[PDB]
Amino acid sequence: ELNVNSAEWRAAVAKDENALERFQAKIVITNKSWQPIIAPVS
Amino acid sequence: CDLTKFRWDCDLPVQVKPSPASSLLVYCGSSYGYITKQQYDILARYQRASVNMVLDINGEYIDSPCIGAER
Amino acid sequence: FKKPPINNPSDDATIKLAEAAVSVSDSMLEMAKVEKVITPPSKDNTLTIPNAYNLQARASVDWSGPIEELTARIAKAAHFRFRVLGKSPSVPVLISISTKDESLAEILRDIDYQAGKKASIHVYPNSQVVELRYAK
Amino acid sequence: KFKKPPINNPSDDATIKLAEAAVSVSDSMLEMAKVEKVITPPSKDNTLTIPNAYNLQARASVDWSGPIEELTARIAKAAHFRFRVLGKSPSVPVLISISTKDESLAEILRDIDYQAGKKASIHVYPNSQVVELRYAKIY
Amino acid sequence: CFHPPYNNFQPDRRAVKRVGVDTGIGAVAGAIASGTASGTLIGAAAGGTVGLVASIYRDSKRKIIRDLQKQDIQYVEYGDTRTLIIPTDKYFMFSSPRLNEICYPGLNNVIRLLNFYPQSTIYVAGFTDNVGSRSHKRKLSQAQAETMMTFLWANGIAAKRLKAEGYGDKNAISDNAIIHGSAQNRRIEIQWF
Amino acid sequence: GVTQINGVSSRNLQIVLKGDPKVLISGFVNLRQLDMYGKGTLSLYWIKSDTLTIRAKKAAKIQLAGIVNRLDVELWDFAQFKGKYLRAQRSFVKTHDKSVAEISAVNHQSSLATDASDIYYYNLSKTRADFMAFNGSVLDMREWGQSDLKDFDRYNKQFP
Amino acid sequence: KLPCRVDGACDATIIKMMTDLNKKGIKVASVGQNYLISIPASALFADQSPRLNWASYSLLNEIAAFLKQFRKIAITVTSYSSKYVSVKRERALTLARSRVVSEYLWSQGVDSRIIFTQGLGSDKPITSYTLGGDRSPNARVEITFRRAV
Amino acid sequence: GCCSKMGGINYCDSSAGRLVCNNGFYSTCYCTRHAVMDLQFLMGCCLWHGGVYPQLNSSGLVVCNDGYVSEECSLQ
Repeated sequence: ELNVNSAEWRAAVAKDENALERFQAKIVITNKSWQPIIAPVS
Repeated sequence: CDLTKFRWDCDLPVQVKPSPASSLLVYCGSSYGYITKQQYDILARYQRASVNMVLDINGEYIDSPCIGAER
Repeated sequence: FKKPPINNPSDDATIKLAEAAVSVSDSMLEMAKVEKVITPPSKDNTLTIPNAYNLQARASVDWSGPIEELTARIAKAAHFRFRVLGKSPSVPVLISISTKDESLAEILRDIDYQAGKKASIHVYPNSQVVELRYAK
Repeated sequence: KFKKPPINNPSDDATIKLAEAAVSVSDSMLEMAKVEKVITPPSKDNTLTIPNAYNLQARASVDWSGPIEELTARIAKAAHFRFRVLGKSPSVPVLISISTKDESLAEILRDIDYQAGKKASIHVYPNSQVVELRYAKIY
Repeated sequence: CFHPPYNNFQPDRRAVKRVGVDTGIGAVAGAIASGTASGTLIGAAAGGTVGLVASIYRDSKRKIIRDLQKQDIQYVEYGDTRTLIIPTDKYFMFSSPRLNEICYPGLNNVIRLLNFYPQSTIYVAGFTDNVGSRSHKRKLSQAQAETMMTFLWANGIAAKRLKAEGYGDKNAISDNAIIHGSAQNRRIEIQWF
Repeated sequence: GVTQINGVSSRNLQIVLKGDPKVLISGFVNLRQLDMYGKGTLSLYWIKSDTLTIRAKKAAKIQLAGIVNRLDVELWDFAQFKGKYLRAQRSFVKTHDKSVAEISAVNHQSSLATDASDIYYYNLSKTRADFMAFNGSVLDMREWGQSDLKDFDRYNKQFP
Repeated sequence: KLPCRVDGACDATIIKMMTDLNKKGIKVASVGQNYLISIPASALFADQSPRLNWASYSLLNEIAAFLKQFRKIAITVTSYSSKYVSVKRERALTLARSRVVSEYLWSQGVDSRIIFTQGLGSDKPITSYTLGGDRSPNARVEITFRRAV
Repeated sequence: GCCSKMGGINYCDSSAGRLVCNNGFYSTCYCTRHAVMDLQFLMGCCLWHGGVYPQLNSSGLVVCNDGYVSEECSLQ
């Protein structure tokens, strides 16, 4: 049965991993990559 | 960077820790780094130009989109 | 050779109808301009992005319930300590966050804004603590 | 021969009645706007909450008659601004209808904020490149 | 004359094969028509010329593009940035990096087209639809892009010229909420200058 | 010849240039007519004029700052009129082959660029009307980043 | 009793007009549901000026018919040009060109809720051959949209 | 047909409501009634009033579901 005691509920927060605790470590924002043909589509 | 030529190829180093010199956020996908004011300005210029700025570490793609965040 | 607009008012009455619509839209906008109350950024009572590195981490939250549980869980995920200043109300302060990719700082901003004047959130990054301050 | 310059296309009495009613509505609305503005003039402009910046001066001709969030999100995406939402979206949608022609995105966002009024509010932070829509604390 | 699986990554010889067959048939026809050595030589020369023109047609870039479009591969040239879009649904084993070697004509055509630009820088990018986990889509697209890059490098392309990257459902050329759009989103893009 | 005048107060002034001098003036001037037929260069720091009439023919550089109630510029070839900061309530600007003018009209602006000519309006007049004949251009040249950049109205929106 | 297709649009018509525009020189490409129409600025405007030639209005009419053949939510008109005078000069010129083309396309009513307009000046060229003015390959107007459903 | 000058009708995509032709292009032709149609002129009495109230008529009056009498449909 659903419990109405909202104090007992347990929130769940997910996360996504960044470069934390990871970083020759050439961290670089590179534009040399694949580039879409139809670029400004909105 | 070189922004016109033909392929607009260029390189922006990223510093993970918020140094006083480089404290402007960049969200490379789910991984966020910090860069300088001039670097943020030219990143925003490339964003206006609608150029993919995937994050590369040691020549390896990690995360696709880069969007400027709070300064 | 240039062509005229396909929706051009070219009828003696359609033209008047169109200018009347323009005028009503203009007066609507003027009423809204007078009606609207705004909060200048200097006088905005809402959490500003704490800029703390651990808090910049992206997250994914689907919560609808008491503010205390989600705030404590967000703080623990951010590795900050968590504390509550004040007395919890009888009816709990219920908030909802349903986001797929939003940083912990922005989620805290949303939680504080939805709490409104019943509770507020402060973030101390030098001594990494999230404080939920109730209101009496 | 004898002529007078406005020789338009034929009009229908349906459009004629609609035109008369529309002009009456326009006159009533002008009187209403004038009396309310005199009663209490505005004191603050929303250009403070939506400050314009570069790439917010891109222009757009919009014709929209739906909920506010989708139009605001499209405007932000075209402005290369990250879109953020604050507050619980109410069950009754905040419908807006913007019909403009070649005006800047900052002006469009200002129009959207004014039309939303007490239901929703648009803010723009150009330092963080963030367009933020917040649904007011009613309910 | 040609091993169906990738010809052992060895150079392909349709030009020499076609000119040889054409010279053979021309020499046979000339010998039948004349019965003389000079007539046989004339027939062989006619076969050689017709084979030369036929191979000049069939080895052209336009014919290669027409063949790639007869196969399920799209070619787009905007300025001088040329892109080959190859559907994983047909050129990969289902939800696996494994190349679909039954579609070897298309892969051979892709390699041959990329051979026309010896100095170009090639980027291979993998894309999947919205179905699955974020990590799953990222990994699968990276794996398929890497497999395509390895095929390109094996068929005679330097390792420095190649970069392979795998986006998830991030950059979509179609609506994932509809079936055919979701299908169009499953592709590999090969871009070069 | 180089001229440097520091301090002028006049209720009328006429300048005609036929050579290639470098004259700069300071003070307040009620400039009325300006004629240039050679590769001259002229500058005025503050002017309070009611009706200015500028006619520049060949490679003449003009710079004026101040207020004007009715400005009328005619540039013919290679003539530069750096009229920015000269806020004219009414502007009548015409540029001919390969000439450049910068205008800052306030109330009413009327411009015509004939061929290979340029007009740049650094201010948004309450009403504007610009025409182009062969290859002439009339651009906005505003900052796009000013915190108070006024947008076009129903009465301002002219599409080139 | 119900429409069998979107009104005033045919597949044969779409193919024919794509072929005709590509033959003329206007590049009409389609990757997925995304459509791109690249127009050389020399076929629309004068020499580095935001003033269309009167003859280019037939081309704009064909492009308007092509846009009307699809259902969509937002088109985008972007302008690029070769460097002539200054960064602000080319940016203003390209914005004005995008404004004017967008205004004409809007007047020739297309099934588009939003028509975004922008000009980056000389930011994203598509060809290393930068020699030339408006005849240069990377001086163009890009009309990009996504077919809706 | 529908997918003319393309390959021809490949299949009806019910998620989008349109036909998909033998090339990758969609078709302008709908294939299910749930396709997004720009239906603006809808026939029928008592629109915007709940529809016609299903009662055996004693007079020519056509009464809508909310009580309003559709004068444009009633007999004269």
